[PDB]
Amino acid sequence: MQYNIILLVDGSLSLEQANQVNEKQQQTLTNVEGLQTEYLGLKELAYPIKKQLSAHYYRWKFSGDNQSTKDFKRTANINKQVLRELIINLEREYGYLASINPKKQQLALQKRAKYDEIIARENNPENPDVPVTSGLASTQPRLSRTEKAQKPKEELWDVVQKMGNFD
Amino acid sequence: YCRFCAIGQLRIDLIDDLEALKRFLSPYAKINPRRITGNCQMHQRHVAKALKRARYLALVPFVKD
Amino acid sequence: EVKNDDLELALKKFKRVSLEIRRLAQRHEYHLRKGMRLREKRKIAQKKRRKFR
Amino acid sequence: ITTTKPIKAHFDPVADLLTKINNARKAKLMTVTTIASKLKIAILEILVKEGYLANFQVLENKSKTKRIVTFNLKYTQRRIPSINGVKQISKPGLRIYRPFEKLPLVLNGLGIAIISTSDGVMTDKVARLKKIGGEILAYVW
Amino acid sequence: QIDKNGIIKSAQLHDKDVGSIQVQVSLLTSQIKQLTDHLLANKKDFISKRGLYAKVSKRKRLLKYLKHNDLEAYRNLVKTLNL
Amino acid sequence: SLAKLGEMRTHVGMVKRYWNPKMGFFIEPERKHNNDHFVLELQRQSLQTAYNYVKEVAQNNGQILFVGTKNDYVKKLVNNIAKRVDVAFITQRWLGGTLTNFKTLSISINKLNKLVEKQAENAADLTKKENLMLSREIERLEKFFGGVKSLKRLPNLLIVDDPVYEKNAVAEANILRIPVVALCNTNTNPELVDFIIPANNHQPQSTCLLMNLLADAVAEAKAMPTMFAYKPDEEIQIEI
RNA sequence: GGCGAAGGCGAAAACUUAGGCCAUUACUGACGCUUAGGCUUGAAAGUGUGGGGAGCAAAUAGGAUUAGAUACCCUAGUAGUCCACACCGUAAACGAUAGAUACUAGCUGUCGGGGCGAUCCCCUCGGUAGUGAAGUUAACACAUUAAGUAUCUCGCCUGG
Repeated sequence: MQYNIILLVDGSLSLEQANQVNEKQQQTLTNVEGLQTEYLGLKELAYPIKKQLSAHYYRWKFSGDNQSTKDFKRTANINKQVLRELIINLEREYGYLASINPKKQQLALQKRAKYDEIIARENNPENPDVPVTSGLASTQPRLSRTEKAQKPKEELWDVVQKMGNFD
Repeated sequence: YCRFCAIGQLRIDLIDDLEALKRFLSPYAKINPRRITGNCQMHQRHVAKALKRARYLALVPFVKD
Repeated sequence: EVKNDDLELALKKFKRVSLEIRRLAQRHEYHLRKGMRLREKRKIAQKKRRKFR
Repeated sequence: ITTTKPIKAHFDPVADLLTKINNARKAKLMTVTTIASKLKIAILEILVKEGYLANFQVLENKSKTKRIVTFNLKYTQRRIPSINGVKQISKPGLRIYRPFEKLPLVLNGLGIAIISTSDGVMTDKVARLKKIGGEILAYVW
Repeated sequence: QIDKNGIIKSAQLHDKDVGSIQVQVSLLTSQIKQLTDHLLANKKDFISKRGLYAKVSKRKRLLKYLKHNDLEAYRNLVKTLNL
Repeated sequence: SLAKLGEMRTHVGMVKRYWNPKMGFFIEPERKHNNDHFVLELQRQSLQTAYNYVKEVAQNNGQILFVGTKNDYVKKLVNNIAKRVDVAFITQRWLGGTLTNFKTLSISINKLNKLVEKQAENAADLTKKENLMLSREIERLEKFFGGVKSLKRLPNLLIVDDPVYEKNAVAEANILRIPVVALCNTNTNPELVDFIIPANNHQPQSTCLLMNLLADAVAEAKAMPTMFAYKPDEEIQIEI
């Protein structure tokens, strides 16, 4: 199925040769292909592994047989041209949706209001707004109604009343 | 706290969101609990798994520098 | 910590950094029951919670 | 007029009705609803005619094939319930059968007993007049 | 999710069914075969074992009730295929 | 009229987000300000019926005591009632072992009388520390039980401005079966007393007109001023 | 805080699988409860086999208080350990509480979704600590997150 792969190439090396060897490593996927030729540019490893003070970052997004990415996890991680093969799919805690996209107006609103950049408004980033209307769209309702009204007798004033005039 | 809970996506993944990671991660390369990060509970596990991957990914060190 | 050159500021943070390192090393420098091994952290969190809500 | 969370099919209507009545007596509830049951309709009607029961109404949803029945457990306007307690003689696992010769009074004769004898439900006292026995379902007062 | 839309829509017991006895038991047996293959491939999976026992016994009591409940609405899947 | 809506503008209101549904027939749902608000017409009718009942029973001229200090303004109002229309009162309330048994309070009033009579002679002639001690005993009298000076019996009606603030005044009175009038605010049943009043006094603008209308509903019996029964007189003031 | 048949679940990643939760105005026509019998796993310690043993480690060897220090103190130190096959079957496996059905005030909050709605506040349903009235009780105290009320079955106890 859908597969995004974050690549960790070995040590410090040229960008293009690493791109080519990462393509060769993606070839280890039997049919998980349709890659878009792109990369994340240069990003160094924040800590030396034992002599690797830096590396290069590449992203490969494509789709294919889900069973046939385990062999990639073997080959990329074993062969000394990829160190980490990070895979994205549903087994990792998922939340994606192809129809929840119409919520990026909230994205613009939060980018505006993650920190209030105007002197007039300096509200905390964790304070309410309250245009509230309380939409539900999920109730599990049943429309029970009365059709036969027998024995007219109801209980509405069920609060006690006692102890009349006392001397 | 995370922008993801403020937009609506119900999941995150390591798309090099390191900036917000630095808000959740102390300069000591250790993951602060849910209190500091500010996620509710779901984006909390999302950023937890992302930080653990970054540890594996060498995006963030375990402790070694 | 990793850096310390301030006269009076960084030492107080270094104190809690050392406390955190001790708490993190007091679960794998010596083998024990995982019960108390996690109970120490849970009790520390609980004590830090109720003192300041 | 359902209370909330419409009642599903219990192991037996009388047990669910008993739970509803005990909860109404305990947690200050007045009108309670139960699953559709002809015997429930009959017992509610006879309790109404007995004077210990308030209004009872059959209820239908968007459709008419399914049904339920609600009723106000008779409360006076001074927070007192007309029904103070119930007991079941016949049980789903043991339907005790008591012929006409086995119809005594209700704990002094003050209470009311109910039998499912031949068709519908009859009070043990009036069942003794028609020399009718049967399986006694409940004692109430 | 092995099968969710295959057997309950391609097979109609009555005029129309979205969930019934025999469509459910057919899907249940399809998942039974899938899970048996899975546990043969990986022998240390016991949650599947308990789920399979629950599924097959629920199918058995489904058929038992449908014996009297309907005249004949069960003679399409009362058997097992694992030999 | 009585219990008029000119008296109910912010009378309703209570603690934020803490309430039990034992209050069933008088409290309305609240989630806007979390301060539990209440319906008003039912309060008007109930308070008018209560006024009729209290005037009918006060035509017999029964003893009544003022015990409520939910807020400072309640104390000020009960002081006003005591200085205008009173027959007996207590400063704060019964402290326990004093209501269901008035022996401890009959001896209290007798000892107050005898202490005044005895201290009329103490003129700083034996020990100045001791006369300060006697003045301090008087001070403790006003604090704990300075109100019990003219009540020679058990009152037929006992005002309770809050069931959670009048623990002794409710419990000991309920040990016996004297009529008791109480409020019910946020976390109790409205059926713990004879006549039902779901009114409240925690709100700054409530207890003023509440206490005035309660006082002028009985003050007419003793041929004493009555200025909040059907008059347009009303107050809009904060608690003080 | 959630997912959890129990036992539990956290360096990650993924194949697969399972359980869900919310909502479906829906279908077989209630097609399900417990469990004789049968099936399954089972924390952990340890065992034969083959391999490994990095590390500590009983038993303890030696040593320190000691009236004794055999328990508690320190070092040396192997069985043990560890990987898989086969055997493990118990735990203070508990919720000191086997379940399933149906029903029953609330609240501070919060979690998963349906969510209007920067996030929100705010809820709908299930869950997650407490709460206190009915109810419950030998008391502990529980209470709609019952030790509450009724329906059906397996396990047990009749003083030590």
